[PDB]
Amino acid sequence: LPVSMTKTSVDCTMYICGDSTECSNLLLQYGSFCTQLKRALTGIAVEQDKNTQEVFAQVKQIYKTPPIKYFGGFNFSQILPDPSKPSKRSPIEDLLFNKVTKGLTVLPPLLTDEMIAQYTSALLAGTITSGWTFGAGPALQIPFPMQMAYRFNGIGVTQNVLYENQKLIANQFNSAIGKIQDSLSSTPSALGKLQDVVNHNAQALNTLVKQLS
Amino acid sequence: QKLIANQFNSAIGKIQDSLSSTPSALGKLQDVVNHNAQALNTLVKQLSSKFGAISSVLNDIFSRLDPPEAEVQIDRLITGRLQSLQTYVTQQLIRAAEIRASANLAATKMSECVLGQSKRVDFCGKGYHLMSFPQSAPHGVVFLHVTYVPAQEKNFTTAPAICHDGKAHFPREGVFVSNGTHWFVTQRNFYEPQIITTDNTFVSGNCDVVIGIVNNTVYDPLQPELDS
Amino acid sequence: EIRASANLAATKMSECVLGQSKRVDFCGKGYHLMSFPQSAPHGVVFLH
Amino acid sequence: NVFQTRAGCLIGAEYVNNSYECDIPIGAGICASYQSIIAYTMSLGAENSVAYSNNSIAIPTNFTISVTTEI
Ligand SMILES: *[C@@H]1O[C@H](CO)[C@@H](O[C@@H]2O[C@H](CO)[C@@H](O)[C@H](O)[C@H]2NC(C)=O)[C@H](O)[C@H]1NC(C)=O
Ligand SMILES: *[C@@H]1O[C@H](CO)[C@@H](O[C@@H]2O[C@H](CO)[C@@H](O)[C@H](O)[C@H]2NC(C)=O)[C@H](O)[C@H]1NC(C)=O
Ligand SMILES: *[C@@H]1O[C@H](CO)[C@@H](O[C@@H]2O[C@H](CO)[C@@H](O)[C@H](O)[C@H]2NC(C)=O)[C@H](O)[C@H]1NC(C)=O
Ligand SMILES: *[C@@H]1O[C@H](CO)[C@@H](O[C@@H]2O[C@H](CO)[C@@H](O)[C@H](O)[C@H]2NC(C)=O)[C@H](O)[C@H]1NC(C)=O
Ligand SMILES: *[C@@H]1O[C@H](CO)[C@@H](O[C@@H]2O[C@H](CO)[C@@H](O)[C@H](O)[C@H]2NC(C)=O)[C@H](O)[C@H]1NC(C)=O
Ligand SMILES: *[C@@H]1O[C@H](CO)[C@@H](O)[C@H](O)[C@H]1NC(C)=O
Repeated sequence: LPVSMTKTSVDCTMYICGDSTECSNLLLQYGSFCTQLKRALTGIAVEQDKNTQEVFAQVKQIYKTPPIKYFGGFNFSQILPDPSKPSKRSPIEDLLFNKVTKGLTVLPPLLTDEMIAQYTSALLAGTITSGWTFGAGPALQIPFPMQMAYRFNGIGVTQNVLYENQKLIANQFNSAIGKIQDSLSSTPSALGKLQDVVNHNAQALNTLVKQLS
Repeated sequence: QKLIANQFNSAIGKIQDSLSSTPSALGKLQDVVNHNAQALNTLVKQLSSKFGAISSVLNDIFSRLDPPEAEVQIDRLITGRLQSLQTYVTQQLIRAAEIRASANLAATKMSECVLGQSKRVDFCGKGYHLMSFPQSAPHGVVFLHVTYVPAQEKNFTTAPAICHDGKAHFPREGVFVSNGTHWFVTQRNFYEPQIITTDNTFVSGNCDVVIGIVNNTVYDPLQPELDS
Repeated sequence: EIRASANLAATKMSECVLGQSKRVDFCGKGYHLMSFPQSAPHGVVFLH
Repeated sequence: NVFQTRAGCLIGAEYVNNSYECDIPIGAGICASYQSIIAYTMSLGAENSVAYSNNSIAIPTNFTISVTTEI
């Protein structure tokens, strides 16, 4: 799911008239079109920043996973952050990053990718260690197999189904996550919903620039 | 009951004080109004622009020039003003679409959170949702979400099941806990110990397959009655 | 359009991740158990 | 009093090693505020490590009836 696009800003007089002073003198009496366009683009930029903040910053705590990463057979190494990498990112999100490629300026986002990765890591640690209680108040730690048993109780299956098939469920989950990793590494168009976003915005700018000719 | 009532009264009092003492909390609605006013003002300013004509007043053009080129000047003025009006209408349409989306969201919230209880997380307030109240406001609606939040958590030792007489007893609705020596069962969101009996636990298989099972006795209410 | 999509993504994060959703097909095909978020260039990827 | 940021060059405010919440957004993780004008790296939130273990649970013992407003 896309969240925010590239924030762009325009210098109205510089784009319209360039370095001709008489052009600016003639321009100043067409009114406040430049002010309107600057206001609209600033509104879009702040809306993009608010969108990112709302979608990601949903927890007021930055939880940290315990050093001993054993969860009753479940393997979360594919989605947990990798300490060795300087970027502090899991293999899946690193694959995602590697899989996606005057008068007009591009403003950088307020939240860098590192802070977004930190929020995602906090959410993962919270939802792994403390179930779903951390989203409704304090964080309540709980063993992971018990959380999965609770989640089966959510869908109308008693816990004895889980507790007597824990190893099989763990193996199936690990195999499924490996298959997802390989599928992401194999299909190029799977990220199209994001890619076209860029492939839209950039080309739009190009067309605008072509209008100078 | 009395404690919950007191907490609710204190909460609504704090809400009233917070709304009274914080002016920025009502920013959203305020913004709406400002935007509209701003737009109108900008439109008026467009009447003060020459748009490249010799003057920005139609009367001056008419009383100063003959029709043959006064019509050219008036053509320029009309096309400029028409472009400005087109821009204003387009901006109004976009803002109206945004307000339509917000109104649809508000209607969904009114239908679900009000007149009902929602299991959706954070859709009707932070924490477990209890109920809600609507209030009107200039060009908007304010929801008071009354919600339930746990506090004063306490550590306990847990086992997935209880092995007794070779049978594995699992909790029916709650969870097994241990205050250090004894084993009880209690519901998930509140602490209320109960004796592990055969009515709140159910038997499923033997105790050789589950991982982490502990040994304990399971009280039976029928045995004392059959003793007499 | 992007803001509407971001609102949808925020709802998905609030429901599928921080809780269990009983809404059919909202958090993946089948009976939903849980989910994980991941970042991506100008977007978020949910593993249901 | 010159600072180099990803967005650009900032003059008139002093960088502070301390971290707070964002007040005026500048960009690239930098936010400025007035307390003199100081620019800093915004703080995501208070870190809270939860003691997770495979045979321990935490059970609430009390509750609170909260009321929130949404406009
Ligand atoms: C969890 O999964 C990871 C990777 O999915 C496992 O790491 C692999 O370990 C084997 C043997 O030690 C190596 O041959 C592979 O190269 C490793 N994979 C990677 C990506 O480095 C790990 O063993 C699994 N189990 C645990 C407990 O972490
Ligand atoms: C349950 O027990 C754990 C550890 O026995 C407690 O975690 C400790 O909390 C204190 C409180 O500040 C910290 O100083 C320690 O560093 C924590 N220990 C670890 C290993 O992280 C936890 O607080 C207990 N639960 C409650 C509700 O008191
Ligand atoms: C765990 O709870 C049990 C049940 O209340 C406690 O056992 C009781 O303790 C009280 C306090 O001394 C005694 O008056 C009762 O006679 C005990 N009942 C039984 C059946 O033993 C137990 O003490 C608690 N654990 C701890 C460490 O205090
Ligand atoms: C729970 O009780 C069972 C039987 O009452 C224990 O199983 C016995 O364990 C001892 C010591 O390992 C063996 O010598 C016996 O042969 C076992 N008997 C049976 C029938 O399995 C079991 O060990 C107890 N649980 C724990 C954690 O000690
Ligand atoms: C649960 O919390 C409530 C309030 O948060 C506690 O009620 C307070 O109790 C103290 C001591 O008895 C009084 O001084 C306060 O006035 C009470 N508050 C209110 C609002 O009446 C209650 O005691 C707590 N429950 C437990 C078991 O500790
Ligand atoms: C449970 O946790 C303890 C310490 O946290 C560890 O020593 C033990 O190996 C774990 N048991 C399993 C079955 O993973």
